Amino acid sequence: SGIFRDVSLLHKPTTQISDFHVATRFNDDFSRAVLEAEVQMCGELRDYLRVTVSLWQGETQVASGTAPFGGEIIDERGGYADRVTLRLNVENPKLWSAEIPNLYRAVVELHTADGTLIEAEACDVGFREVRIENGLLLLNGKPLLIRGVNRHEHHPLHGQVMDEQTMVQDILLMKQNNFNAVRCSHYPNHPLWYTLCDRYGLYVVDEANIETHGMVPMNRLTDDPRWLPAMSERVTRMVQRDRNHPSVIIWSLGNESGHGANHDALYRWIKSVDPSRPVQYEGGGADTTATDIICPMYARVDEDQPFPAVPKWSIKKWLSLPGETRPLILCEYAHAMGNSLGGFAKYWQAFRQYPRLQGGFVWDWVDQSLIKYDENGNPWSAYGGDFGDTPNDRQFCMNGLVFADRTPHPAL
Amino acid sequence: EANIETHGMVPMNRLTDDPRWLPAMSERVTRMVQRDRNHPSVIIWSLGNESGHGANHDALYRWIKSVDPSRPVQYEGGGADTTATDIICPMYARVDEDQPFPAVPKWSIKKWLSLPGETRPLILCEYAHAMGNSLGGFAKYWQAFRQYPRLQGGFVWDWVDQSLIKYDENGNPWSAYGGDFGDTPNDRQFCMNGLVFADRTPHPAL
Ligand code: NA
Ligand code: NA
Ligand code: NA
Ligand code: NA
Repeated sequence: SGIFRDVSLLHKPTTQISDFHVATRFNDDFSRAVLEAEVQMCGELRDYLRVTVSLWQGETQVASGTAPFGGEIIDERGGYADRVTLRLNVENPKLWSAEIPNLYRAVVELHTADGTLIEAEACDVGFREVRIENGLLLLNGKPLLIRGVNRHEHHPLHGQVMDEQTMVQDILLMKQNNFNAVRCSHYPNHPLWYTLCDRYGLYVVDEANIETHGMVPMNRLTDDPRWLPAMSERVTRMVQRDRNHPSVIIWSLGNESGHGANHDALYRWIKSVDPSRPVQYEGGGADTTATDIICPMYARVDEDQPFPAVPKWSIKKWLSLPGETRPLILCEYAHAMGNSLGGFAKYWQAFRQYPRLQGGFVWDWVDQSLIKYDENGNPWSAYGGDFGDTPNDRQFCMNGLVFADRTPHPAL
Repeated sequence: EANIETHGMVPMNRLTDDPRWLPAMSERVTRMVQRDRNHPSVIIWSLGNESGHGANHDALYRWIKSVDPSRPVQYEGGGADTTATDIICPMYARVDEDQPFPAVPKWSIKKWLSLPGETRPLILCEYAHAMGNSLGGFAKYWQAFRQYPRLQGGFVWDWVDQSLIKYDENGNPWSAYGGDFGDTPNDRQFCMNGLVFADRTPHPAL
């Protein structure tokens, strides 16, 4: 517990930019793109107010647009007077991907008709299209093979305080070991993480901070309408914060909370607000109506695990169950506890053989061990129960491919 | 099965893609359906064997579906998963190993079930070629059949050896195969693929 992330003061003018969304559309062969910029303002509307959106590729301006406020007619009552939608045409855009993370810079200016700048905001823009077609997850028209890993925010000395240097070290190691994707383990991450993933080229699964593993029967809260407001806040605020990051390709509704009607509601909400990213969720059997991707946890390659209500089929069998057409991406597989990762080659043979097996995220990146000191002051790595902590789960906090100080294990 | 097989054509569908041969093929299909449609034991119609894939096959598939909608229609021709079959019916597709031939690949049956857009059941029209001392790996097929709901089994090739009886100078009979009658270019012992001998004595593989 504590104030474990940054604290800051922000000063804005009374007439201000309150929100802006960016969206990219493409033609069939990705030769033509249209940058969609919707800007919302707060304060008093004046006729002299204008909004300018300019797209910069490194140092040269490639597109720009200016408009007064006032959107298109929405319904019988009219349109949004405090919103403006800018459309920019880009010829032969450079596409963003983990292999080649081409980025543009978008600058949004709120200014007067005479040319006086009031306030500016900016974001990095990546041109990429994620969609599921005919049972395959496609990025820029090509089917992805996910070489992913689950990553907690953990530092052996500072606990759950994250800093830029540790994040950069993690990204470098992951890329050097042929990972191209990361799953934010069961909560939204530090804001700089998505910027770094944009710049260095990693695909990101962004997860809402919802996990009710300890309930019996695990959906007691997520099937209760009285808890719908809190869950909705946790989902909608994450989507509002992170929707402009090109590295975020998939939304996740949480982790290990069963399956409740609240999950279906929030899945539909995300699909309505942000249709440019697929939504996944593992809870309640990994193939429910609240997921676009079959995302089992620790499903085996060839052996079935028939649990009563939530069976873990083998992934090959899972693909061909009657009526099933979705792609399969394991959200957790190859538990890396200690001396582990036996049978990894079988998973990757399966991934390469089957088109609809599009990979998975290993559990997990880094051990969650903490540093203690002996009577001589020599540090040593501690796990559950070493602090006298109330009922604990001993060494199950260390499942990483690297040590807490980022030294590789042999399984890496 | 209708009495249509053009295995020896190059390409295999040279006749079945030709409208001039449509009347003959149509006779062979429609007369069989007219003769046998009342038998309860007949559960599936088949359009023939090893004739490629031609438009004539699509036409006759639709004709059968119109006249007798109470039985599914299958056909292995070119690919085993074309538009002229209700059932994926490959020939000698293996359990776990793919066989990537250029135009008509033989995927492993498990992989075949999950190819994008594929929803049909899979029943092998021929598998476990029982030539001589054979049927190794049969248990793998049956493990697969029991594990996967959409793998609904198959037909072994085949029941009885096609050997003929000849007699020596002493008059003692002996079993003969392909080239033993002086016949024009032959395929030797490939006529004997049965689980039982020609006189219906079981082989060990049975
Ligand atoms: Na694959
Ligand atoms: Na653990
Ligand atoms: Na079966
Ligand atoms: Na034969």
